[PDB]
Amino acid sequence: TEKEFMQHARKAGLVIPPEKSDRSIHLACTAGIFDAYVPPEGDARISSLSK
Amino acid sequence: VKKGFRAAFRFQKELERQRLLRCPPPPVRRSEKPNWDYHAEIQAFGHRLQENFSLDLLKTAFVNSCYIKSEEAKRQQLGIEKEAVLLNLKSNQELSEQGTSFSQTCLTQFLEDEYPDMPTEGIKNLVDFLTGEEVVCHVARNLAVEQLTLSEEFPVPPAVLQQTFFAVIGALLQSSGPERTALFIRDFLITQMTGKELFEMWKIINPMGLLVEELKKRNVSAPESRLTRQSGGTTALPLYFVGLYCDKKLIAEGPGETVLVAEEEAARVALRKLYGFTENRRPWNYSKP
Amino acid sequence: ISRKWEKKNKIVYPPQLPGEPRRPAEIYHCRRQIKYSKDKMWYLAKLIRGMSIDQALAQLEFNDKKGAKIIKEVLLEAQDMAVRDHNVEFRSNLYIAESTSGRGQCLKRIRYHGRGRFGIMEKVYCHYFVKLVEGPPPPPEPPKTAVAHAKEYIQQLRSRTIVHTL
Amino acid sequence: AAPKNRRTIEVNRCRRRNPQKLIKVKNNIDVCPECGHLKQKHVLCAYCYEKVCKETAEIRRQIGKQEGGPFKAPTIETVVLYTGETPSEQDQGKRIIERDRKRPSWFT
Amino acid sequence: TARGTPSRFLASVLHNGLGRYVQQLQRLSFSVSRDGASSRGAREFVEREVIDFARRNPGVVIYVNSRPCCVPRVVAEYLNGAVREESIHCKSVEEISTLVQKLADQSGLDVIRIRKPFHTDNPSIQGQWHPFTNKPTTFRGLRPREVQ
Amino acid sequence: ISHGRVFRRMGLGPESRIHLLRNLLTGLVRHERIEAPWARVDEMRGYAEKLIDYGKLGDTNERAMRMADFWLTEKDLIPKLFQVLAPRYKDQTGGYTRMLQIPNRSLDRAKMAVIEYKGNCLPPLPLPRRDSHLTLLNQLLQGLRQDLRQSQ
Amino acid sequence: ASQLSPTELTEMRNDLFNKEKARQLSLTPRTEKIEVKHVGKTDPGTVFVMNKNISTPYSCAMHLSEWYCRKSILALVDGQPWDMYKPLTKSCEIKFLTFKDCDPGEVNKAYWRSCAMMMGCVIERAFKDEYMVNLVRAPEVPVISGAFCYDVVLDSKLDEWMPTKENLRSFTKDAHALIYKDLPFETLEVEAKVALEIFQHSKYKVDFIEEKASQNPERIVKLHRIGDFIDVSEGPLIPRTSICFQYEVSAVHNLQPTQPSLIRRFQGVSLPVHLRAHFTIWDKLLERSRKMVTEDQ
Amino acid sequence: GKSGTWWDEHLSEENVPFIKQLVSDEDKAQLASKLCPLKDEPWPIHPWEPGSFRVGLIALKLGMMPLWTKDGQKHVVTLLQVQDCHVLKYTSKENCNGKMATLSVGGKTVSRFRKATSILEFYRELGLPPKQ
Ligand SMILES: [Mg+2]
Ligand SMILES: [Zn+2]
Repeated sequence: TEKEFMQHARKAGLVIPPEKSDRSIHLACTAGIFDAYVPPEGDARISSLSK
Repeated sequence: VKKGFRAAFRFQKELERQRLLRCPPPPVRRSEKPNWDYHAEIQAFGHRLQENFSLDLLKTAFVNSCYIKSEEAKRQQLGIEKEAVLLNLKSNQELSEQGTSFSQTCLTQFLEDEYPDMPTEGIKNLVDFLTGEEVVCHVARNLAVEQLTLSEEFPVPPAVLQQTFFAVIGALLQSSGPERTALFIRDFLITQMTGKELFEMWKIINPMGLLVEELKKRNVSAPESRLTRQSGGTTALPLYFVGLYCDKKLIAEGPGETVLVAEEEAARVALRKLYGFTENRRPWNYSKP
Repeated sequence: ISRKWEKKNKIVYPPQLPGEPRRPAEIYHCRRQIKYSKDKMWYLAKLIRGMSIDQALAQLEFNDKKGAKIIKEVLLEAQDMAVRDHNVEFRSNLYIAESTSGRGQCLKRIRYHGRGRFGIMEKVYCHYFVKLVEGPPPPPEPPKTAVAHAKEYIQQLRSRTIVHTL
Repeated sequence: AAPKNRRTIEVNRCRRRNPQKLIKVKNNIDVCPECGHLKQKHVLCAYCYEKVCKETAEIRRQIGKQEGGPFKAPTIETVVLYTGETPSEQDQGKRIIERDRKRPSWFT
Repeated sequence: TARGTPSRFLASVLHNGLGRYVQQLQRLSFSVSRDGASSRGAREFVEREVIDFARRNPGVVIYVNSRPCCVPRVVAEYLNGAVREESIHCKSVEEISTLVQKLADQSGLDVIRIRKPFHTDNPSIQGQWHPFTNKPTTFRGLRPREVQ
Repeated sequence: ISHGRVFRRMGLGPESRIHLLRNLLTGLVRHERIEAPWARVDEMRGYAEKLIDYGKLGDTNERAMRMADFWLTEKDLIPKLFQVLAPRYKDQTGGYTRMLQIPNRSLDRAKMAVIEYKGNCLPPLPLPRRDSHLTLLNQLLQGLRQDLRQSQ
Repeated sequence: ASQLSPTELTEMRNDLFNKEKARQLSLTPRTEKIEVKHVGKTDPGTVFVMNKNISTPYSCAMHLSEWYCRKSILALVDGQPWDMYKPLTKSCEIKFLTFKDCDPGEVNKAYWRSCAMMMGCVIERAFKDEYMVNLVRAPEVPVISGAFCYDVVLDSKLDEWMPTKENLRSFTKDAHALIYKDLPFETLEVEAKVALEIFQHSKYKVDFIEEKASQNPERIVKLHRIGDFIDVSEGPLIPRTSICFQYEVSAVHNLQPTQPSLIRRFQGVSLPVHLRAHFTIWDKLLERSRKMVTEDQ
Repeated sequence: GKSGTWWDEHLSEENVPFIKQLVSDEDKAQLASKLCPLKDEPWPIHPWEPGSFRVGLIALKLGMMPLWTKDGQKHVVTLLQVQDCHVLKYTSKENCNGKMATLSVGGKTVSRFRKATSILEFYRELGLPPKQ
């Protein structure tokens, strides 16, 4: 008559591999884009071959 | 763990039993189950009916036009040319037409010389019942032509089942004379009339008008309806007895819960007594002449 | 332990044909390990059973039980999940179709009775289940009138046969 | 006294599910004319009562700030005033408690 | 027990005896093990008697699957659609022949309680009994204690 | 058998009942609005009305002084009772101690209520308003009243 | 104007009504978004996103709660009363009204217009088909007066009788049968040309359409429909016909000498479900309704 | 569904004293209308036969009081007051038991706002305020 529950867990992953190790994560992409291509304002007006 | 193998296997088979029982699968054609061979099934269908079919005409009878069009669409969506065999599939249309025409004329001849008093409308309704969709679908399902039917939509919607059943009737008409096909349609359609009252097939609406027209044909003047016996007129479960007297002479007697339903039932009883289709009639003489 | 109510939100039906009915929405939700008995929770789950969601929230905001606030929070988060994710557009257009409660995992304690004797106190826990279906609440089945009873009795008197012969 | 036989689940379901023990549906609930927060008839709306109890707690806080310690209990009536709202000529001898807020549009 | 099992009424499947009689069995699916002491009787049966049984009644189709299996079985499917599967694990030749003959004889209706073993379809001929049979009529249909 | 038996039994005796009502009445005179359970505020309203009557009796009267000395246990509320509340109610006779239910206590689910002396510089309670005169039933009855007064 | 069975007339009227409704519904090609806002008292800052010419204000209430579905009778589209089953047109602001509000006079006028239309619906289908009845109009009487009115001319054979209590009891039973079916007041904004093309026969109705089409510049009339009944009324109505609980038609009166033929003024009284009265107060209000109410000037 | 309701739920503040005054004057006029029964249309008055039974009343127990007799003893009396008593309906002999006819008698007056519908219809056809 002396027993309690188990399984105290959490549902939020974190930044554990920099808490310390000698293996870094090999990514395969980047964050976003380098410098945005701003389109011309009248590209629909310039929808033909050239102008 | 309890060591061993046979109990765990037996429980696994029982789990597969309950798991297949909870969610039953969509049923598949018998031609797509492992134990199947079409030619031997055609020969066994020919031999079990004590008939001598020519197998080419039975194979002609069991194809359908929807099967031909779906097979051609399947051969064209893949691009494989099947112009070798599919141009001689020769669907069962003309055999089905010969079958329905011959079965109609022979059933009308049977029911005409069996019943001399039946009007043409009544024998027309009877042959339309016996060659109708329901009972030929029943006979077709219990004579395994649905397993031999080549079509789409595996439940085989009953119009095309009727098509194949009259097709194999026409195949018997081609392969053997009118006597053999007459014996076949006797043995597998006239037996479906057993135990059924006449107005369970004809389904007339106003019987008293039909009775007074029939008695005007027989030159007996007018059926006047007298109440004969009743037991309980004020309760909620009455019982009446109406007798139809033509010229102070009884012709019928009908019971019912009210006088209208009992008079209409006496009209039905008089109509069956006049037409020679009663429960006391001669049962059909299934024999060999 | 078995969690099957939570997986019922991840069913996906094939897309309907135009000549078909609407197939109204179904939303399953539950809250596990409630510090409450299962029978007192069952009385509230029977109170709710058939009513619409707004009438259920009304009857639970004024019911003086510990389970009432818990079921009101569960119903509010189920309504919010129904409006956001499960493609229900009218918030009041929901009725409870299934609502029940099951026994959860328990613990055990001593009672220290009035000699060198004792009992086994159990710290009870329970679950709550709920299922919402969009559309109006279906009407209650009316009590069958005298003509229905007379029709059933006359039909039973019609259906009898000559027994134990031919 | 002891049980002689164990009650079944049929007798138990016949006991604990009859209409004498079930929770009865009530129909006294309507909406409040202000703020619509589902009041009951014959009972003050909980939201509006929470409003006036919060403002009463604030006014009592300022009153306790004005009365030093315990046992003062002034011998003149009181009035409260919001921002702006100069003391009218009837409210001369009355004690003035001004917090800092607009006068809300239900306290007149 | 009869209350714990379903029941049917006695009936023929498609009115056999009126017109022509037809063999109600379609297929017989034999699975015999190549090696194995459990299927020695079925092995000898497939050697010596199944050809004479197939020539005995040509309506039935017989398949011999010849598959490695610990329990040999025979699968019988009837005309109306029922499927009855029975095992021939460790039986003689005579018992297997009697089993397949009994499978060939019966019709595909379920082996349950038969429930009033006769099926007259016109049970009455002179007219079924109603309470006004054997009760005479009286003049002008007067009930008892009637005035006119 | 309690036919015609007023004064429900509150505390652990009669004396603790009167001490409980004394503390509630002292809190009412001090704070001018009180929330407490329903039977207690019913008894305390019934006592508070006649306490206001004894305050209306006057300051120099020694009997009212003895009653105010007994019932107010903070001794600063006696100048308040004789110089604020009783001059405020000089025109009215007994219409005060307005009592209304507030829904339920959170912990033990007891029936709570709120009483207040009238006057009361605190913000007002959301009182239950009678239905307006411009609605359908009231306008039909107003037509009936005008039509009958014209007919008379 | 032609010979007509009484059934095929309401058949062609309802078929023309459904044709005009299908035209109005097919006028918009797609689902365009309008931003209706709530400047009511209870839930401020609420903004719905609705389908143009599709979404009723009942469908704007169905986002909020069920109490808005039960107790909102008449809505307010930026200045004006809108009945609960009329599709919105422009991006606007909305606010609901109930019976127990402070100034409910607009919903009182709408309720008595609804009850007059129900009295027209019950009066056109109880008379003998050999006899002729023509719905004249519904006079907008102020609600302080003892009853709502509807004017109907009868056949020339009917210039001498007056109905007993039993005929009015049959009228009330048919009206309660109309209440028993939970029917919607389905409204429609129809151009005056096709509006008069619907009726085309009853000259009083044509004169009423020309009257109410004369005052507005765009020749737009307000039609409403209760099942297969069709009538013209000024302004909005109540959403459902089950909102009425107590309903009773009081009596009829003859006001002859203004015209050679005879007009008959049918009178009745009602109250909703939300404001039902006790039986004594109700029979008092019923007893006042038997007197003649005259407010047309 | 339908909520509960009572007579003065939806009245305004001005209409309640008018409604109370109206129904009080109405049923006081109703009670004063039946004050002359012999000139209205009375049923035929019969003389006393030796085997007859008359109707009773319905009274109200006010209290008790002493009362002395001429020979000196003390008796105690109970004061029964008949406030408003009216015969309500007459059921004939063949309609109740076939033995003796019945007469219904009503007690003290009550409010119309707290009785059932069928009782209110019955008293409205009779023309009296309802009895307790
Ligand atoms: Mg106590
Ligand atoms: Zn509120």
